Amino acid sequence: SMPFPKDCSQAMLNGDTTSGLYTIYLNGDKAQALEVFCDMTSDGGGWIVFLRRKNGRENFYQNWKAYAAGFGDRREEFWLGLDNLNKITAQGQYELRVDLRDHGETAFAVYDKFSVGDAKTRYKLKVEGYSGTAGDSMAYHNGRSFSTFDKNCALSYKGAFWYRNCHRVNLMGRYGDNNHSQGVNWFHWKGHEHSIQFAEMKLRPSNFRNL
Repeated sequence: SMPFPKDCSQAMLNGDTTSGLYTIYLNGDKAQALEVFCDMTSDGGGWIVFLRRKNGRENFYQNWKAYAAGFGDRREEFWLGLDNLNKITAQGQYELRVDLRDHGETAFAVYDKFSVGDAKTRYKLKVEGYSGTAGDSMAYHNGRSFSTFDKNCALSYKGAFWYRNCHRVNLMGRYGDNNHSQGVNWFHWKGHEHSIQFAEMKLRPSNFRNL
């Protein structure tokens, strides 16, 4: 086992194959512990989950400081925090996976390269290298800074995202809201008038697949 694993791939390689809560250590530094939910089962496991939608119990219409820091219950609905995502994606080359489920149907999207910039970039999104079945709805958002109501698409739709004008992905939107563009949307799978019941975003090293 590795003593201060820096992501869920190094915690899974430590022999922990059950999904749940794990401690990771940013930059492998024992003074930078972060509790994360690891998905150890999807496509070989080793994923840090950073967004979960599943029941509408948590409020995702939150401000900049909340999106920077993280909020929620990591075993249920939560957002890991943009500062954490920047620090994790700075450790090496990471891939993004999105898992979606709605009324028994499932879809996914993977991006071979995924990073989140620092606060001076307003947590700029980078995604490249799509594969999947949900449709490449993140391409529209590539390169964009993050936006909240207090830093307007986030106000108009009462969510938060790397908005453009405004979105094809809205996974921090209003739970269960099928009004156009208001809900948990992945446009190229279910459009703008269907809020998705279950969604997770997660990341792991891109070289995991053959490490």
